[PDB]
Amino acid sequence: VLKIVKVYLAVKRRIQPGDKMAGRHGNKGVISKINPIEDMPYDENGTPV
Amino acid sequence: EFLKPRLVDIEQVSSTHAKVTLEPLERGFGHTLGNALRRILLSSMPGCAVTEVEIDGVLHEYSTKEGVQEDILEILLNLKGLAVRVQGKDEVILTLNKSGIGPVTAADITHDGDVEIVKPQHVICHLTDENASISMRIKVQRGRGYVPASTRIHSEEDERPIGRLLVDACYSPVERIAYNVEAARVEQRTDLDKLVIEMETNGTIDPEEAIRRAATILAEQLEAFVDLRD
Repeated sequence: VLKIVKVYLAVKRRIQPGDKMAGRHGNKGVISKINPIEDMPYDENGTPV
Repeated sequence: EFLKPRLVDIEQVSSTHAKVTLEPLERGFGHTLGNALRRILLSSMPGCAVTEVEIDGVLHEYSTKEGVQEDILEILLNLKGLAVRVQGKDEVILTLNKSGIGPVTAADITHDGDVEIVKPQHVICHLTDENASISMRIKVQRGRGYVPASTRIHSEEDERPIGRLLVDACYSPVERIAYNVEAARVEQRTDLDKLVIEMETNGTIDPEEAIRRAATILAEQLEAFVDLRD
């Protein structure tokens, strides 16, 4: 072999419905779907969850 | 019968916090109006946001630049939060040019007459090199909702220039909304309640204009049900 050219490609992978996202305790899950922020619940102060 | 709610004093808790009140609203209509307005505000408001950033020094998102404590990645991430309003032009190209050490902030951007920076003390980066120069050409345009910078790339099959960096544009002036319905006492009849909407927004939209635009969208949507074509 004469030369070796290595190319690095960067992909900005965003979370989306389906990715395996899990907590520390063994809590697991699959992202169900990205519902709009307004559809998410909110507390008395109005902060969405 | 019916009495229309009427806009009353719009106080400013801060430049970003505003409470708008509708006093003469009948029982049973408070939660309906509050929910509708909250959904419209978090869904359908127009807003100015950054899409393309053209930094002279770097060529792509993942390449660092000399004399900055922040990667170009955090440059884009902080420029995402740039609180800016435009009036006449739907698309503008702000120019940031600053040399010397110090924290390069939002106020350092060359502000035009059509562009107002409601957040001047917003830190963009930190130029730690005594003789380096940061030069950004920031494209800020009007839009709605949230457009990830992965849809316009398919519209032209990859950006022809290389120095332009695409940022997922969040055209959401408002980030927090709450509404409270309280038993109001007024000489008008005997059964009305007041609806108070507390709003945390980036300060790029007038609260009165925000409420008016939300009501306009609600009315335009209800137009179809008011008159059924079939």
